Amino acid sequence: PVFDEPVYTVNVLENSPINTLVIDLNATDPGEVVYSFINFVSNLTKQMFKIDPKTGVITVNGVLDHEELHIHEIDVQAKDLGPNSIPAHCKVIVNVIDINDNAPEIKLLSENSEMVEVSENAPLGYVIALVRVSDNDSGANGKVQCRLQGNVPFRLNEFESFSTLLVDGRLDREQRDMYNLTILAEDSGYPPLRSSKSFAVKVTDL
Ligand SMILES: [Ca+2]
Ligand SMILES: [Ca+2]
Ligand SMILES: [Ca+2]
Ligand SMILES: [Ca+2]
Repeated sequence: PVFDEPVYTVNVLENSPINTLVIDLNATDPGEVVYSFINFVSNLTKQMFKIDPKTGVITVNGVLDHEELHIHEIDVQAKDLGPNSIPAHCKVIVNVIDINDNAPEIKLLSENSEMVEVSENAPLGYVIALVRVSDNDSGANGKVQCRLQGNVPFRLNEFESFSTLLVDGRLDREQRDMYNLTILAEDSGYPPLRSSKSFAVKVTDL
């Protein structure tokens, strides 16, 4: 036998259903030849794909997760039931294509994820905390954007790779003691997924 091509590359959606076709291989024609995997660069690759020993059809066999692994290399052979008979080999590269299956995570940089205080004497601009928003997806699906909600005497400041929670108002512990702030976040995949974190700011005099 001889595979039509030496190397094949196929795209497959992440989260593809079990039994999704990946590729139908061919190393003969008009059969007694036996298609099999002989190697699996990652050992994870072994649960993700099955192949029909008779037709050489590879199908999805477990849950394909882009965030777990992007790209699979499989080595396939074809061998006739034969007393003496050499195998044909090919490589099958499976690109697992990322979809937006991950909402944005919103992280506060403080020593606690709500316990977060300030002094009313802090001026216009005092960075009280740092927020980091992440998304495990790639590309647009993973580009995130966020925004403080309600209106309140703070504001977020937009940097590449992080945001800073400032004061934007005269504070005094007497007029307003606690606050409840909400951060809303949205990624740029389709459909856009979105996430939000509500967290407390307690004010002090010192
Ligand atoms: Ca075939
Ligand atoms: Ca995933
Ligand atoms: Ca994804
Ligand atoms: Ca996402």
